[PDB]
Amino acid sequence: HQKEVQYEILQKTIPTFEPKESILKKLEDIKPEQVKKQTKLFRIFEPRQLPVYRANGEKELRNRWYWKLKRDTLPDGDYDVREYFLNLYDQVLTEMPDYLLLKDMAVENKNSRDAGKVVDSETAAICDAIFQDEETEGVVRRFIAEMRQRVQADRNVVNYPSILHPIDHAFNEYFLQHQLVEPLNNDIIFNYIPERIRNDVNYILNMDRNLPSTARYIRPNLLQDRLNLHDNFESLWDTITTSNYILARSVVPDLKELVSTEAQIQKMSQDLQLEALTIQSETQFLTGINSQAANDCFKTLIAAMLSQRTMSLDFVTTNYMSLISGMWLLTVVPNDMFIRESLVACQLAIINTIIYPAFGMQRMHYRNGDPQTPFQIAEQQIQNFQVANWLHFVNNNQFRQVVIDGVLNQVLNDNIRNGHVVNQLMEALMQLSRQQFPTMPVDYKRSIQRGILLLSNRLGQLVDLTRLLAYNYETLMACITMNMQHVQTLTTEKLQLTSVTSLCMLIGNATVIPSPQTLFHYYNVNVNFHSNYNERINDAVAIITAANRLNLYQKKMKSIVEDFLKRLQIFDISRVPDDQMYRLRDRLRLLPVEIRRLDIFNLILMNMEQIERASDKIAQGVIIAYRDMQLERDEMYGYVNIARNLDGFQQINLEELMRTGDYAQITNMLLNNQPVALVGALPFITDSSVISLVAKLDATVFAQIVKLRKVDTLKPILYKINSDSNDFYLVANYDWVPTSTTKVYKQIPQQFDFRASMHMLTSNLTFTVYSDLLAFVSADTVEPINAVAFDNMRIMNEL
Amino acid sequence: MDVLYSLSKTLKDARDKIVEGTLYSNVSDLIQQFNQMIITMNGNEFQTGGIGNLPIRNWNFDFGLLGTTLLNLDANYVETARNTIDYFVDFVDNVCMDEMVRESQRNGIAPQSDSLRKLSGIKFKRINFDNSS
Repeated sequence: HQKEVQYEILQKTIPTFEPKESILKKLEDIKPEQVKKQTKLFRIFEPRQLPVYRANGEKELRNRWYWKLKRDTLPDGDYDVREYFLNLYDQVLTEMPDYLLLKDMAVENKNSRDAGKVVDSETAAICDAIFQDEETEGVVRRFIAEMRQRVQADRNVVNYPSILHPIDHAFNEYFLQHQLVEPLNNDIIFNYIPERIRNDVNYILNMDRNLPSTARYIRPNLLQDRLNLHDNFESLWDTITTSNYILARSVVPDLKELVSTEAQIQKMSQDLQLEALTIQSETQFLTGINSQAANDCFKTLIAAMLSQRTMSLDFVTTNYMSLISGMWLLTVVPNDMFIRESLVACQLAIINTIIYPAFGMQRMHYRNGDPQTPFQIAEQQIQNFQVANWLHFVNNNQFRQVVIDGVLNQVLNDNIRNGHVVNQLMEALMQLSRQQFPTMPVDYKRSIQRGILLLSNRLGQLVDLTRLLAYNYETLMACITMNMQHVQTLTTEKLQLTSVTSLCMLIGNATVIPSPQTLFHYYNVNVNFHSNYNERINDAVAIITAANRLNLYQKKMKSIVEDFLKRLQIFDISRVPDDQMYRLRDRLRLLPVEIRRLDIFNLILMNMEQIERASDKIAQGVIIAYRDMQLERDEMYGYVNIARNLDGFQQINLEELMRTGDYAQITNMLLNNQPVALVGALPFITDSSVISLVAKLDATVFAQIVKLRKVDTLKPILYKINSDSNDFYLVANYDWVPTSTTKVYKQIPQQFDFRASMHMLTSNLTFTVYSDLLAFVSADTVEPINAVAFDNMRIMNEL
Repeated sequence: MDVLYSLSKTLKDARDKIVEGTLYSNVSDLIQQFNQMIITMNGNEFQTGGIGNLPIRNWNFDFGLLGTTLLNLDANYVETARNTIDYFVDFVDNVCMDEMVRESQRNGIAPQSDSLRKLSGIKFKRINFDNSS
């Protein structure tokens, strides 16, 4: 009960999904980055006809074209406007196309006299409206009627006329000029295959497909970890190695043609003579010896090495057959793949039950925390060359590090790869079978020596097994794309030494290597995970940097980090400790923004002011000038109390006033009628009544600021006086200058200009994007009887 | 030598470019290089100067990274950068002086001072960047 409680306390801090096996599905459902195609030109603005007024305020007989926001949804308050533009940034990033083919958006120009086409249908509508307009210049009309697309199929190029606002043109031009599709040919596919698989003669790779020159693909982003999750993220790294271990388990091949369990079990029982002993556990000695355990051991060892997930050793000390098998396990598997306590426990059991008793040595009084393992002490304390040399190998058989194709790999000593070191193990244990065991009761000594010989007499099978294990490890490691970082993980995979015994006593001579399709699937899942990891890092970094550069100081980067972890697909975010979440935020802040996202953000940041000032529902401020200022004469309003700028007034930032809560300066200025300019995104009332201006109602709207100590209900009056006002005759039939004491800081819409809006958009005529590159490869394998290792000899040679 | 030059060049860039009001895009690559330099030098002890009247100076590096989140640099950013830069400039000047006053008949091209010998280690090669002089 207690042990489960403490282990649950630990496991609640690890974001691994509790049914480990189900993680496989979550890893296999990660797809390549979704390819986005543009169906229409990106537009924030549209042309619109608006009424205009003469200087006297009379509505003219013609409308004028102006650029307006297609969706005018801007909020009030500067902070909320910046939030709006962060949301716009996210929208652009999510809808950003990976490639464009303008011909899909090419429609007919109704007024074309030369079979002309334009992109897109919105351009067609605008061009028709301009063509019909009576105020259009004859040269513009003739050009609309004559402007031509150019399709060059030989060059795979298209050019179309488009009408776009300059900001919309910038977005679409960036999309056209920075597409993610590269030319795809057989050389790129062939190089996509891992190099160590292209060089293994056990696999036959062919290219039986012709790619057209129009073939395209999107390169995966296989950048190595910029967050260094193997450093100081214990829970996250534990989850990463667990998920990798599950995947590697899925791809390790199943063993074939094992030794009959009945025969080997009877052989082991006859040799060990356990019934004739006095062991308190007679039945348990040979339990856990079967084909299922041997296959599980094979999978566990290869997958644990592939994922660099730490292993613990679970064994019964009295089971010396398990310890004899553990001798082989420590011979072939690097000692650093095990948790220190388990390695020390197994070595100390081997020393104090088998090896030191064999040589008559005093049992090792080992001390926990010793920089030397029990085997490192034994190597110095043992004089026999067979045992000392095998011990020396075990003491130094740690993973070697090597970078291949930019991927860090944990590789084995060559004596493991060719299986020669098993001979040394054999030598050592043959010596142990000849030893006297001075004080040992003879029946127990005979049993120990016969179990030693049970492992010893499988020398050929063990060499074959070591070579098979190493070859499978190397072939599967060729498919790894992220650096194999070695860290001692919080939790381990528990490996039974009885399963090691099953593998050692039951392996035959049937070679099993990964299937080419298994290798391609493993590599594809690794690539998809790596690419998704990089893309989610880039998305998180882009949003964090945008929020900071947009001065979104109430934004919680924790939600961003949680979304990033959730999109990585392998983390239960509820079990991520807070310190690691904050460390993740800190490391994400330090990374630079990816070029495409940063360019989109720069476009948005540079055009923010223009977009915000185009909105019809927010003004940029209000000047309270307690002097009488003449209403401006604007073509868009008639008479309007509009301020072009804020020159000549002290500015109170409304966002700062809202945040501080300190209304002393604003209250003092309003009480004393001190001229001021309140700056910030404000909703305004459009008042068309001359009587309202004569009543001076625009000066009546600020006192609620002092009453409530709020600024989120401030709605200044923007007068709009023209011939459409019901009381306009007062302006027309009397001698007086319409004035007000307040002005609204707002901008005037930009006029549509055909010359500044007409662009030629260029793209490719047509191509096909492909995603599954390895689907273009025909992949066969040799007969497993003929499979060879790195040394060109057969993986298994006992035949 | 390449590492000492890279330190000096990074510091000169930081002095010339980390200025109040400047767009962060003007400094982003430099900020990355500077943070790399800080990370590499953190936790390292150096001793310069025990020859002639050159005084013994001990150097310890425990500095925070510069921020990346601003749009334009402000006074706070510049002050933190300036304190770190001042310490690093003092260290580089002392290392250069320590190397300039030493000579060897056998391997006079190789580094002579202990600090430059330490900086020749692989754990500092990350500092290395544009060698344009």
